[PDB]
Amino acid sequence: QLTEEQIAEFKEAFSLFDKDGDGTITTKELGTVMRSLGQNPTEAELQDMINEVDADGNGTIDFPEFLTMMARKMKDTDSEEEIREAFRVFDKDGNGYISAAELRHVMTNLGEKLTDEEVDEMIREADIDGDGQVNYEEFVQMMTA
Amino acid sequence: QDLLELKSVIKLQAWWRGTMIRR
Ligand SMILES: [Ca+2]
Ligand SMILES: [Ca+2]
Ligand SMILES: [Ca+2]
Ligand SMILES: [Ca+2]
Repeated sequence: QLTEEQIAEFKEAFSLFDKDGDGTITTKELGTVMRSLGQNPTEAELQDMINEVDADGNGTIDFPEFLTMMARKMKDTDSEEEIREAFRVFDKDGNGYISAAELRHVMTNLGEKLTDEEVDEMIREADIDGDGQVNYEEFVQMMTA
Repeated sequence: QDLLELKSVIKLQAWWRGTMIRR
């Protein structure tokens, strides 16, 4: 079941998207996050993304809506191409391994300000074989329902 | 740590892909 700490984790994630902290994610903020990950969505695609999860139809995503759709999405596994694309966002040098520094780099680009300890903690949890890095196979497991 | 912050941004890719229209 959903725990308190998991809720706080999702709340942290919501704050990543909610740049101005006004309690809602707009198409503008979603576009901002996507571009910082190197993706180039259109205005129409951003509207459609939000429409899919905007339960009250008001044009923006609040925390309950964010929590609802994210918890649902975690119960699904995305296609290999979708996962492989996400992996390349992190594996910048393309060597097949996500290092702490590469994770630091993405999180920084997202505007988040993590400590070296916090990043290592993330790597450690995703790491399976214990080499201190995340390969594609481990990345796939992490994203697997 | 359940990596839900990291997992949330990764979920964006498939979320976006599902709405794409070719130019
Ligand atoms: Ca906002
Ligand atoms: Ca809404
Ligand atoms: Ca790498
Ligand atoms: Ca590993």
